[PDB]
Amino acid sequence: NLYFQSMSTPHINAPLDAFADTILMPGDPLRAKLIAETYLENVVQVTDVRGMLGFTGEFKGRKISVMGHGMGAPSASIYFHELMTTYKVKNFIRIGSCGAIHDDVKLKDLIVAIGASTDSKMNRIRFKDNDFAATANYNMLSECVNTLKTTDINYLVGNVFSSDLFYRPDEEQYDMMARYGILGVEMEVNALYSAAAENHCNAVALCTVTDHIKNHEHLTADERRTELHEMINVALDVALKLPT
Amino acid sequence: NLYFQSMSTPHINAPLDAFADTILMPGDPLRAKLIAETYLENVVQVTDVRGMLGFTGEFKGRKISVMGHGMGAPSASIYFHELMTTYKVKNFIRIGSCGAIHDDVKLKDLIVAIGASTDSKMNRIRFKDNDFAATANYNMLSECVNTLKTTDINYLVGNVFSSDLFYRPDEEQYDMMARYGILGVEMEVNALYSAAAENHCNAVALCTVTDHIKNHEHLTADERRTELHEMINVALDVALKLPT
Amino acid sequence: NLYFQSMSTPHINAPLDAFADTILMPGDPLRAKLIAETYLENVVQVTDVRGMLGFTGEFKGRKISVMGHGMGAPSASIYFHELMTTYKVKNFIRIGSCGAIHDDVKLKDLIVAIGASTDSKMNRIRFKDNDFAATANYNMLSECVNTLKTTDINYLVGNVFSSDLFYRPDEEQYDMMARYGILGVEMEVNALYSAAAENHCNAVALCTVTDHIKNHEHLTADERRTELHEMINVALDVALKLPT
Amino acid sequence: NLYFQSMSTPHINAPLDAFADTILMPGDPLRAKLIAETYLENVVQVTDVRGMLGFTGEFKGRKISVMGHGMGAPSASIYFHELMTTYKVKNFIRIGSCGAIHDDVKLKDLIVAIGASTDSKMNRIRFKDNDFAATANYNMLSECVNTLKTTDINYLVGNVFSSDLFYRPDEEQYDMMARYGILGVEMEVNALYSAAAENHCNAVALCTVTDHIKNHEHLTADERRTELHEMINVALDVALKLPT
Amino acid sequence: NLYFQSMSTPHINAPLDAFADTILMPGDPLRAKLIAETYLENVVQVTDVRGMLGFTGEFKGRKISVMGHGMGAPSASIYFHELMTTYKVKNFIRIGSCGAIHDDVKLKDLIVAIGASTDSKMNRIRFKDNDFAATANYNMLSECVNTLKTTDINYLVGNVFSSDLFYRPDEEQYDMMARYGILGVEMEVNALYSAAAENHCNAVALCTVTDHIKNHEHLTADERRTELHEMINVALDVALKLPT
Amino acid sequence: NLYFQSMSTPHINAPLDAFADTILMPGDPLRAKLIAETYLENVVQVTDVRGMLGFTGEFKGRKISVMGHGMGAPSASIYFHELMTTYKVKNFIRIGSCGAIHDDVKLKDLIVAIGASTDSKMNRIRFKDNDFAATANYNMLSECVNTLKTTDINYLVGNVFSSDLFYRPDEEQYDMMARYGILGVEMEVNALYSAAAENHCNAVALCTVTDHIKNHEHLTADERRTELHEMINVALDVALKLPT
Repeated sequence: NLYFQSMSTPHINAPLDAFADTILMPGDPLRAKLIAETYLENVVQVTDVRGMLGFTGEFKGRKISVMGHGMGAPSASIYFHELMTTYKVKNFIRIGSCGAIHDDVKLKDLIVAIGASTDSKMNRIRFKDNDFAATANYNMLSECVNTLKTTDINYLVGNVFSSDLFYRPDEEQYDMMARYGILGVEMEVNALYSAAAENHCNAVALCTVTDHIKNHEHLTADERRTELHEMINVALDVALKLPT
Repeated sequence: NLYFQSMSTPHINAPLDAFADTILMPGDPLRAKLIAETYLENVVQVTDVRGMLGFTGEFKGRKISVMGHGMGAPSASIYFHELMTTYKVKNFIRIGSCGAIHDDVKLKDLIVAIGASTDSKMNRIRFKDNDFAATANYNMLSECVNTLKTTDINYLVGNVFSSDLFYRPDEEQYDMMARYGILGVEMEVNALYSAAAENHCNAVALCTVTDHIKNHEHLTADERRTELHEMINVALDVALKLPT
Repeated sequence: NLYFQSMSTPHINAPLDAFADTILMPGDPLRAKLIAETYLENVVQVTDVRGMLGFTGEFKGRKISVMGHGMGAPSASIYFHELMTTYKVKNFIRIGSCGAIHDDVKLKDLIVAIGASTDSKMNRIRFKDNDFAATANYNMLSECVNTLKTTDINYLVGNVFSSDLFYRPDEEQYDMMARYGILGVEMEVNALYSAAAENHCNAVALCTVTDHIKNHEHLTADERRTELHEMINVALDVALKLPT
Repeated sequence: NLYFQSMSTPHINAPLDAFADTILMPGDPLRAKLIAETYLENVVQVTDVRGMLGFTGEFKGRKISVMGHGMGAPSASIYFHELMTTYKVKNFIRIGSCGAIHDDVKLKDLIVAIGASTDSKMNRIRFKDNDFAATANYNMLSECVNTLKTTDINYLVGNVFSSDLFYRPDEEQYDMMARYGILGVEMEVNALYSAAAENHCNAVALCTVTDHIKNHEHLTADERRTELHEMINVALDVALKLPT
Repeated sequence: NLYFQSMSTPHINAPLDAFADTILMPGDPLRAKLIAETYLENVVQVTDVRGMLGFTGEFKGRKISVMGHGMGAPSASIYFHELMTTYKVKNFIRIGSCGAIHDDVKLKDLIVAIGASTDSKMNRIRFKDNDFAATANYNMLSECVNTLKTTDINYLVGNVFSSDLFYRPDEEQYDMMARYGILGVEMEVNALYSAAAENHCNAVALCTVTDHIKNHEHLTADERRTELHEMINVALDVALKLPT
Repeated sequence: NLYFQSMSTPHINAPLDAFADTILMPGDPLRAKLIAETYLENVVQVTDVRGMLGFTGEFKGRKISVMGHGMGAPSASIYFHELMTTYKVKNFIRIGSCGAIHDDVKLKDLIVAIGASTDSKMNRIRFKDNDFAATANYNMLSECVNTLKTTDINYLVGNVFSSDLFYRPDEEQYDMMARYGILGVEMEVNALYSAAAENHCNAVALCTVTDHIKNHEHLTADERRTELHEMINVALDVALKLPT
């Protein structure tokens, strides 16, 4: 069975057995490396195509993977597709950052995304120009909240907006987003939840409020480190509670 | 203060104080009447404009309202808007029915809707042609699941599709919906969740699988009665657990 | 032939023979009841599912039906579909109300709708995203005008706008509608004319200007009663002139 | 007042007073010439920019104009705009041809267009992506039918589809058009009715069924001449009945 | 072979052999006539249906055709389709005019169109609602620039915007066009480049800046004559360099 | 001037002076590194945020940069925006790969992209839902062709399709693309050309045909190396010919 022994994907160079059932994914592959090296035991780097580093190790006796997805729906969707099909990964926790768009949401809040609005056309293309509701797996959402209830993290459970556009002419659309309940803006949650729906996989996303777009305030580099730690402690706790 | 003493809305003829903080809404105003008369104590019919009956009574010492919303997003949205603004209702439980579109979903399953896809243009109009994620309030979603865990009801927590179209030429779009995880098809959940987002209100929807569109099977009238009872016992239990 | 003897639809509980060839439909089922009880002889209530009351009686020796369609295109379309197929009703007169959007249109004007613009996606879905022209049956339109010429009613023959949205943030879109000739705004005319086109049925709509959105003026309750009477006298006169 | 004495438009080189209140417009400027020279007395050619010939003469003591509009909505709209503004023409009769798309419509039928569907984006651009109902002036529509009732012409009063596309890969969309009541396909009626709505002008369109797209049959050249004559006799009769 | 001996198209009445391999097309058929009569030897008028004049003659020993395409994408597309199929014309040079929308572009500049944006729906209809890039044939583009380098003409190589709308309410969209690099506005370049893509034909467009929409300035009639001459000298030079 | 001395962007950690006027960008940052280390002299790695490596060095006495842009329009657009604004880079050569969709295009062909179609919504969002023509800078396009004419590379100058979707259900849309002249499919050319239009920058893209989607054939790893070398020799030759 050489064809299968040597099987990989165009964007991942891991052998087929290399990933855990559960994966944590930030956008930044260097953050994936920092996470794996800091929190996991017996770590192996399993993929590095295009510098998109992925790792598998153990946490408290459970196999866990960590890998970058890159920026934006089209990049993220490629890795989600390949992981959910070829590599048979089941559970996905996006560990992200977002920008707040209203003073009621504060720097250092942790958003647990029930759903994700978007300005991508990808779902319209696949879904006959209907509005696709991109939502989290309930069990993973609930596990996140149950872990968070045991912490001092200020968290919010609601919707994000996943945009193709990092740069925009002005803040007018941001005010409209806030009017209709959007808690923060980022780029890959809608893609994760949509890919998970297609592939019968389970997904949730945590997004630290690292920047306040409306208030023009930003966490320091050190503050980002602190809040990353809070989010990873939560994510790993959730991973440990998922069935095997 | 006569103007306020006599205030009402064009589609609701209740005085301003007439509703509870929490309302159960089926599509059918006669079902609202059956529910109020069966389950509530000290019931008052508070509105009847256009035959769209609404009621307020008590259950286990808590004030509860029950009212019909009619069929389809544009009808339902009118009542949601008026209730969430003028009448200051906070919490909404849609108590609905849906059609299943895949053999994995069974007649008598109870769908707890995390989100709702749609084919309405209403959100595109209000949201600059972006994709609006219409999702449930987490706390109400979780309370539903926590109540359901104490029962023998077969329930599923996932997405519905809210269509403007009851009648369609064929089942092709239904197969696409199922491919991407849609559990059932109905008409008003997306509108409820979208109105709740606009108005900072809290909403969830329960939908009994009363019909299987793909399998061509249907609950009997008596079976519908049975499953209605299961859903109302759950909804009232959730209402009692909500803050006051 | 028991299956046919007992045939009905999910939203109408009338036997198959219960309706006339010609039906008058307001949105409000209680208005349908008022009309039937006031103007028709030998009246039978033939349907009451969801409180959506329908009636059949006689006027000047001709069988006439009257029934509510509910609010908005998706609700109205369901009843139109079921009436035009299962119950084989041929001729439809929507007897409605609308809001004016320019001072040239006056309270108490009666709009005879040649056509209906819309913001619904329903026609785009069925019509390959083309612009569907939703227009009246000429013979019924002409009969309306020929009856109206024998009265003192101030009437206008032109276009309405059928919206999914009763509530809007501001009057900007209303000014655009008026710029391009829209005479009034309501919710179900486009659906009626589109269903009639699909089903080879004949339709027209009369809409009393009961409210002036731009001028912020409204008919009194008594004035609404008066203008209803004028519209029903016209509609019944038209029904009597239609072929049998 | 030299600026006004010499005023014209970029696509019409007539002095400002040169047109009648009522204009007949075919697509083909050579047909406009044939019509003017055959039917009108005291004819003057008033414009010839780009070969788009226009004429003014008298019929039975009334001033009448005749001018080509060219092919397609963007060409036709330019001439309609300039005529309805600068030259203050009030009444417009498009005298056109169309292709039938169902065996129920016959070669030599004359379609009187109540409305016109389309695949142009022009109205969506001007009308906030709503569906604009492009319909005829009722009085002109009724005058057409009243004249036609005095003839042996087989006529139909209903909807046309105005397409940007003369050439299409196959007849699939044509079958959809017929399913929803479209009587014939042409290119400029929607533009005429939309321009007339914008400019408070009065318009109607007559379209001879000269070709049957579905049946693959075509009028001979001589037959086209015959049916042109029938349509012009009707159009001129209608023009004479319009107020001055 | 009488059927082929007598073959023509509904909008062109030329025999099948009547056109050259290379055609120059302005919008205005009278300009086509002026060009043919001024520059070509041994000229024959080969078509005149609807006044849309076309000609074939010789320039410096090469056969060249010249013909009008009319105004707007739907008119132009018909002639392009018929020429590129039935009449087997290979090379197309649109010789047009455009309006400038920014002070950096000057009256008398000659725009060589690499590409053409648009507001037509025609490509969306044919191309599954994707964005079709309508671009020039490289070899013809390069030949244009190589000829222009030998002149004193101020030329620019970039993008035009082909609109269905000659008349617009204001200049807001024009400022957006300029923000994103559009050099001038006209109506038929996108259609030419799209038809050429469909039919494996080779196309380029030259557009004289005859009007400055933003600056409100216009070439005189005599100046238009001068710049026409410059453009035709360039176009004919390019035609002579194309393979046979 | 410390604020400017220390200025950088959220996705690039280079000092402001670190880039050349001209940059070569593949998707893969490891390919950028291979290119810089193989072809450039005096190389400095100037940025490495998120592993998105960029470099500046010299080739034949000219400063040249090389940097990865990541996968897909939203990722690529971020780097293009930051380079074209903050870092004042003027000239951009995308050095990419694409998949062919028709047997007429061969493995190892080098496509020089005049334009790029797309299925992204990004341009529709910024451009009022018009069709934006995303095209190359003519001078850079011509320099590419003039260099290629001096080689044995089989090259084609035409259009690519830039998709958000790497994975699709079937090849139906690919056949439509080929019908209308698309030479290959990739993900970032449209974004590059659109960003360059916004920012008055100059761009071109070369895409090696490394895979044939329709024929199901693929270059070997060694063959990819060979064709990369051919493309870089061309790109550097073009960079040397650009003004300073």
